[PDB]
Amino acid sequence: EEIIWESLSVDVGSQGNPGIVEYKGVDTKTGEVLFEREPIPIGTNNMGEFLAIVHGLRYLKERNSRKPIYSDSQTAIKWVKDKKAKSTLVRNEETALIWKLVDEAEEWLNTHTYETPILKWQTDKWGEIKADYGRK
RNA sequence: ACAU
DNA sequence: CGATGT
Ligand SMILES: [K+]
Ligand SMILES: [K+]
Ligand SMILES: [K+]
Ligand SMILES: [Mg+2]
Ligand SMILES: [Mg+2]
Repeated sequence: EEIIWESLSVDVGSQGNPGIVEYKGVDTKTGEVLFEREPIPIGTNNMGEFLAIVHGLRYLKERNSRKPIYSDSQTAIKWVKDKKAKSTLVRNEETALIWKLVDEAEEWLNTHTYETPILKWQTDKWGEIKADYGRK
């Protein structure tokens, strides 16, 4: 319908999928970058999208902000709602870091509360989410 | 099919 | 063209 401009938008970026994963959050209205995660050597698109949302929740909670979060990822929105990231990525030495971060994000969801609405960014109607990396 |  | 997900 109408974009809620008073919001936080998040997105993953990658080099390969699976591959190097990063993410960032921006002010939807202005494009100001509010947070960025240092690249993680191996992860998936969906793990990164999940981590981005959870980080947004933690960022907004620490700041006493009731703004919603936009994500373009149907998968990650569902994983956050379920508090469970149902990733197929093998757990081995190479993927230990991304799985550690995912496990820690689930743990945070299971021990904290929030009212933040997590909303689907309607890419087909609005174009790319404002946190996008411009790599496609 | 749809969403990345 | 390849991949990750519901
Ligand atoms: K997109
Ligand atoms: K991109
Ligand atoms: K598919
Ligand atoms: Mg995205
Ligand atoms: Mg993007």
